[PDB]
Amino acid sequence: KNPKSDKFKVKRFHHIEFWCGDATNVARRFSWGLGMRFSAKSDLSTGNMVHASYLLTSGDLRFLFTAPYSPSLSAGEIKPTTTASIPSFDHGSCRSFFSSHGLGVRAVAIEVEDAESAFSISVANGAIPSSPPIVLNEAVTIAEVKLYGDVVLRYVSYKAEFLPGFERVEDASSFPLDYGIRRLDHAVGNVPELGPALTYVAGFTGFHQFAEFESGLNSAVLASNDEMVLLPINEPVHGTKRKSQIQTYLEHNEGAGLQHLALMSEDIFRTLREMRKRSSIGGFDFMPSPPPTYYQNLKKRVGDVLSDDQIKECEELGILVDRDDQGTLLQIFTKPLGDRPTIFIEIIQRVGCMMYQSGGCGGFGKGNFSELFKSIEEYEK
Amino acid sequence: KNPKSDKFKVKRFHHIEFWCGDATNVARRFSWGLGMRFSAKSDLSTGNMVHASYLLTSGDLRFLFTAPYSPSLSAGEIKPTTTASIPSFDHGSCRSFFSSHGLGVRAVAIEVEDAESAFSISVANGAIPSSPPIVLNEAVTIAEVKLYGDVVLRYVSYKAEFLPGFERVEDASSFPLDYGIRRLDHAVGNVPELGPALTYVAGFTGFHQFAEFESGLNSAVLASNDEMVLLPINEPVHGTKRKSQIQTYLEHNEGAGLQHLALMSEDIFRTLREMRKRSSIGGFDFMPSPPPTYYQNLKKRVGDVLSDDQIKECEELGILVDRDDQGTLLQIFTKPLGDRPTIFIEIIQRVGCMMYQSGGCGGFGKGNFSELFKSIEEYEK
Ligand SMILES: Cc1c(C(=O)C2=C(O)CCCC2=O)ccc2c1n(Cc1ccccc1)c(=O)n2C
Ligand SMILES: Cc1c(C(=O)C2=C(O)CCCC2=O)ccc2c1n(Cc1ccccc1)c(=O)n2C
Ligand SMILES: [Co+2]
Ligand SMILES: [Co+2]
Repeated sequence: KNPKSDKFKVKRFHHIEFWCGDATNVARRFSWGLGMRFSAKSDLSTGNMVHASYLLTSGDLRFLFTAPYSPSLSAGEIKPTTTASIPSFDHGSCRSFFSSHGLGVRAVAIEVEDAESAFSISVANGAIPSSPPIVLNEAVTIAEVKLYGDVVLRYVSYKAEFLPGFERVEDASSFPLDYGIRRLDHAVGNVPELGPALTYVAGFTGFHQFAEFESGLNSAVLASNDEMVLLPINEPVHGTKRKSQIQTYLEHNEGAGLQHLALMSEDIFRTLREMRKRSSIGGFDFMPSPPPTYYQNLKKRVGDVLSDDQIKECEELGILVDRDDQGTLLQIFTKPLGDRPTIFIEIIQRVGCMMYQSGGCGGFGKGNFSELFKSIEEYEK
Repeated sequence: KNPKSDKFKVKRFHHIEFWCGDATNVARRFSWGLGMRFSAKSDLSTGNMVHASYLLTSGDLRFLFTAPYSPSLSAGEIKPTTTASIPSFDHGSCRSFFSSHGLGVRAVAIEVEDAESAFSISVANGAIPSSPPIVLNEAVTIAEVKLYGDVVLRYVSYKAEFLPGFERVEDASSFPLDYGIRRLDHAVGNVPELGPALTYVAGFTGFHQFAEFESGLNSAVLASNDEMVLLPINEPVHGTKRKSQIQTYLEHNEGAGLQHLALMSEDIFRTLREMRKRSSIGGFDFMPSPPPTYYQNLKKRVGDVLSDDQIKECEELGILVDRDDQGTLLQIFTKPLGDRPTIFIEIIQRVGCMMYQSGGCGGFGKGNFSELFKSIEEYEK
């Protein structure tokens, strides 16, 4: 059931911002590992004496990488006179974030009709404000509120290229990499207690629980009116035999934060061949593949949807497959993006629920827990 | 003239350590951009609850990338009980370094016969101690003293694979990249005043001035007995028309520190083709090429040494060429390795001074200042 109860008009995911110590090296690593192009920059070369920010793009997916310069470069400035292109940036806030969490997402940004309004209603409805609405070059409006831990939900709205004060990147320096990733599908939070986190976020957004159908976690998914903005949240399950990975996240991250980004590919086979090609030459590693007993049970579950040639292709690439009642999903998970066992990336492709494709089509793969356990026990014997 | 006056026996450059906020992303970027292989690791997977350290290797070149984990992982440990593989590491020291300087070299490490002795004599001879000598697993000894700014000279000696507590890297995860780089040739410091820096370092090492033959800098080179360890130092020249890059380093780095690493290639043409191939797909950019007026004057200067086919090859790759009285050098410079206009890398190849090749053969390219000015003025007209 979809109550369509957003308290303000929410369009789509707009970008994801990583807070870094060196934005250049993370950016060039993500670019190659994921096949994202260098699109825009705000840095010393553009008159930004405060922070270096580099934007990567694939399809509609926007990854922003930001690090602080020495505060001494802008010691003479004040907020009215700043050269920061993102006015919410704070040197001390950024340094404390990276040193507390390591590499991680600072902002999940969603486009909205009216950012100042979305901020006002949000804060009226329980949101802890993080950065008040600011109007950039009479063109774009930006506002921030707390989401969980040190992660903010960022509202951006346009009266009528990324943000003012960014420059488009030198096409000689900008190589058109592309491995098929097109857009952000969901962004997932880890918290110590799911109940109060859900109440708070649903409280100020109007987002509703997105319905779906003894290991790991309890989770629930918050969704906008058209279920195109999707913000799941996990909490750990204590007491089990095997330690909760959610609980391992919270230990190494020093508390709650963004756990994974799910990136939709238009061709999850091309994407996964291209990323796997580069795993050991600067790219990303993937979680261990499931045992062929898995793929030996996929015919009896999705053989309707995928040909035996296409299941074998899942087998070589290590792709996992789950099924809702309206659609099917193909998914795989990278190893953690940095030093700590915290944030990782998910690649997904959704098949079904054509009307455009409705959001969440197929769910989020919580069935793959049961099938992997079954598979593992099958393969053992 | 070579007084051969080292106060302790110095062998060769052993490794260079970068202090990072995320060692994984810097490491994977350097690996691809430079063609260095993943050799050893010390991290959570090896029982190191303190820091993540990843070693890249090309030839005899060792690049170590280290970042701190959350201090809460080792809150219960004490120095006697630490799980750090590098006992000199300090969480607070590392965080303060990265936040003061951004990405940069923390340690220039040289092998020596006796590390405890090298430390004792050094400190007896004016060296500010930084980490006392420590004996790792009865096998290796490690000691540190201050070099300049927050950079330390690290002594390592072996009684008889990198360091104890590192593991050799999974050969599946370890791809044999190689673009021809073989060893570290020199490591160069920027300081505000060259005189006191030279007096101090030469003071406790016994290193001697290495002789050579209105823009930029004043520099001088300290060298070991066999001139295989080479530690030049720059200071800025104020008052010029155009700002000193040395002075720009000191502003953005928040003081003195390591300015560039010169890496010897056995084939500077293969190396530069392979790095240039990857400049815009995650690798390194290079300083702007000199104008062809440069290469139109190289026949009259090194035509003895390089064929007209080989000068044209310099022309496509942007290689610079200088000449001492004993040998010739080919050199080029990358753009800064990270966000700040601070550290960069130099690729070099030396031709001449065969006896093995003596160190510094050809010098360090200070003649290319004059020739570039001449060239620029030539091309203008
Ligand atoms: C991350 C993930 C998902 C996933 O994305 C997902 C959502 O999007 C929202 C709803 C709930 C959910 O589970 C699905 C299946 C998975 C999986 N992981 C990695 C893993 C498991 C446990 C704790 C930390 C990390 C795994 O092994 N399987 C088999
Ligand atoms: C770094 C460098 C060197 C070089 O390596 C070198 C040493 O190894 C030790 C002795 C002195 C020395 O100069 C040679 C020529 C260069 C050069 N640079 C970049 C640059 C210039 C000015 C201030 C910052 C950076 C440039 O443009 N030319 C033409
Ligand atoms: Co997911
Ligand atoms: Co040099």
